[PDB]
Amino acid sequence: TGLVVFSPSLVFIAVDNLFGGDGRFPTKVEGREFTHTEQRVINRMLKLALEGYSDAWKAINPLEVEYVRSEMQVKFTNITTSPNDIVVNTPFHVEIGNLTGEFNICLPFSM
Amino acid sequence: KDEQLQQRRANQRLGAEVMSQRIREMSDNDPRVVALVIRQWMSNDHE
Amino acid sequence: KDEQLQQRRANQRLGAEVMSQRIREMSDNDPRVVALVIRQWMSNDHE
Amino acid sequence: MSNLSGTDKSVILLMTIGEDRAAEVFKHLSTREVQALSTAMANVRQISNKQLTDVLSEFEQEAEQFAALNINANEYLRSVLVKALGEERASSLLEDILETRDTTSGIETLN
Amino acid sequence: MSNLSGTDKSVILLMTIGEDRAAEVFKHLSTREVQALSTAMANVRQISNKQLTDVLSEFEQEAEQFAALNINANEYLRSVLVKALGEERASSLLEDILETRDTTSGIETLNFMEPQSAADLIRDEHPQIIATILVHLKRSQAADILALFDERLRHDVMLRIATFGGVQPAALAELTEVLNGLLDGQNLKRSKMGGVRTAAEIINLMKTQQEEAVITAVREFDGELAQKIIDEMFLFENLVDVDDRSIQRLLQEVDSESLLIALKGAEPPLREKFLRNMSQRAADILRDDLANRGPVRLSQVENEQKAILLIVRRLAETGEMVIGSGEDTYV
Amino acid sequence: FMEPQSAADLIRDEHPQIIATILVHLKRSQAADILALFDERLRHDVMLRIATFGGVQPAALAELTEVLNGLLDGQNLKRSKMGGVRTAAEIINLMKTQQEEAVITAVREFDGELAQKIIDEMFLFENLVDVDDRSIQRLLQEVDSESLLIALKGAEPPLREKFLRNMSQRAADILRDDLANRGPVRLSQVENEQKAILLIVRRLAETGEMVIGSGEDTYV
Repeated sequence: TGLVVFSPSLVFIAVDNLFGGDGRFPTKVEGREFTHTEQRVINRMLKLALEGYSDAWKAINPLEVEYVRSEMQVKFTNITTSPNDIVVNTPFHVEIGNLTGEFNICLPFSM
Repeated sequence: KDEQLQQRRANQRLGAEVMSQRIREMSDNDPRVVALVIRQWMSNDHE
Repeated sequence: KDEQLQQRRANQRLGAEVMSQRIREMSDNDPRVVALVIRQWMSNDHE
Repeated sequence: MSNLSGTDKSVILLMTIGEDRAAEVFKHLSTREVQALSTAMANVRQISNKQLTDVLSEFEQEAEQFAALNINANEYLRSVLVKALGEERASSLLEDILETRDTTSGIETLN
Repeated sequence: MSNLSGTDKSVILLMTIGEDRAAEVFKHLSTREVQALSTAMANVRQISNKQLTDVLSEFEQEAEQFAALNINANEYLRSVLVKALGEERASSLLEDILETRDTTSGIETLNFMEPQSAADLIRDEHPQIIATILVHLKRSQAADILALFDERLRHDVMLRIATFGGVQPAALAELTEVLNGLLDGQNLKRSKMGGVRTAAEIINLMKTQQEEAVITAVREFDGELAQKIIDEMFLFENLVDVDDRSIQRLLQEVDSESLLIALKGAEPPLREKFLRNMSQRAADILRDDLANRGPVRLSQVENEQKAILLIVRRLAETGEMVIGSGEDTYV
Repeated sequence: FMEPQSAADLIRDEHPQIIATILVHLKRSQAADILALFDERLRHDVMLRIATFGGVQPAALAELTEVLNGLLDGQNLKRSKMGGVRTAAEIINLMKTQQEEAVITAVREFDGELAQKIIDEMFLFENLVDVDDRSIQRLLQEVDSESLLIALKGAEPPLREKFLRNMSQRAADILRDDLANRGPVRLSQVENEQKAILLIVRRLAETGEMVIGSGEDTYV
């Protein structure tokens, strides 16, 4: 299994833009769980990301990507057999106007 | 036909108003009686 | 024939205007009645 | 003859009689029936003139056939008992009379 | 007979009646039907004279056949209930009646439900989500909820309210369905039955020592609560049953201006009770002052009434006058 | 029909001639708003291209139109305008005085003009008729005659009568004659005088000489 990491700043910016906020306000990330509406927004851009990733990969190897579930803590996931297992991470820095966020793609080297 | 229908409606509403004055009269005479009559109505709603 | 048709149209429009004055009258008397009549119309649009 | 429920017809009668008369009719009604009729006149639909006339005619028939007595149904009780057995035994019998009418919930038993 | 849809026919009627009449008819219509008829009066086509005549004739028939009652359908509730059970029970039954018509979305449940639990629900939500939910509700509910959030979050939320730019339709639909699922719990209806004006009524009943200990404890716990309870203890109605000698004694302590202001809100029976006891000159001048002076604010009237209630309490503590619930029967 | 900001985001990458072509077709306000969002260089280039437009080919414009249709094929944009200003202020009008004063202080710190607009929406030139007679008598002692005359021109007849009936007969008569005699005055000037007297009302309510309460003073 692979992992998609959506950062709190990115989710905050996405929800702010989606729900009427123009994003001009300073981003206030204090640390809190994602609500059900925030979960739906997460689901939407995650679906877009998975479709885009499948499209990107299809040029080399066609594969099927399926959403499993979402978690808030790294202990919830335990993507590898052991924490010392070598894994691949790919970061992406997304900028919209003046608001910056990050999102990552984590695939085990065994994959 | 329109005049006949409108005068029929006028007669109906006048009679309704007259007996509504009557209903007002008996209601102010014996409000317990009308309360018990609507008690009968609420009771017979169920069959 | 043209004069007959035009006078028939004139009579129809005059009657429509007369009862439209009537409808204006009832609407300014009891606007709740006409509102709930068009409520009836909206309700029966679906059958 | 539309399917005019008797509760809605009683609502119509309460509408036609008038304000003080409606309150007087209410004062001789039980709480559950009061709530039922209040909800009925909350969701009341406006009635046609002909259905109005039918309801008022049948109600006049019922009132004429059912109007009698109900002179002093409660105070006649007390006056007869007082003039008969004196105040203390009249009060004892009246308390037995009023307690014969059971509660529906144990809360009123507590009272 | 062309296929004239009834919505378009209703548009025809609305066009023909006139602007004021059209608005009056609208005012008795629900929002969804208003938007449906709005789309109809948007895409309205021209109607021929004969179809116009047929529509108006059938509409006149419907209006004539179904026109009746609709006199006071809403205010009949309030008038009957007020004259029947008094204002408080009238309002309770009226609130139940107006809540009997359910919401369609959980947003209006949030409006109808308790502000404190609403703040608990919305505190963790996104501040923009908080703004979106808050704008939807009735303004009193939103103000109450904002009164419960801490300073910082309330600051961010109001600023988002002011700088609101517009929620996406899919976003608001998902938010609404989430709220509907969350509030799908059957009924909230926190039964308001009981509380103040019952506490004081009960304290009015038991032994003097017990009630004085109770009110002392209530004062220790919350002085304002005790003062409210005591104001409900006395009530400005037993002044007519606290009999004549108390009236004569309290005249010796009440200022003329305070009495004049208080008697304006007093009932005619209480005014006559106070007037008939003292001298003819004093009664006449007091009655003339009551009939001559202009209206005085309820706040001032209750201030004077509270001052004289303090005077009554102070004299009853001295024991010059008797405040008894049991009516003094005279033989 | 859609938001100028998102339009600018969409068209910023496009060719400057393409930008000019798209801007030509739209409503003038939309084009001006979009141009207000582009940086100076691209805006200047697009304006110069608008001025020096020579004519797009029919196949070119058809392909551009079909591309735009495909891009905007996303079902509905319709960014709901529901809520915002005139909602925030009438929110702030309700809660506790301390809470709402903290409110206006924080709003002013974030943006002064936003706070000023919010406060102007707080007061509204309508509660001067429910702020009762004594406030009218007090505010006459502070309002200039010319400012009052200009403000009352836009005031409603009920508010004008409310202000007039309280003071002396001579003052009321001369004010009414001035209102009926002076010609029309610009709405900007009327609102300027109204804002000045609203500042006076706020400064007197801060001193506590007058009571501004939403609850109507019931009289018995």
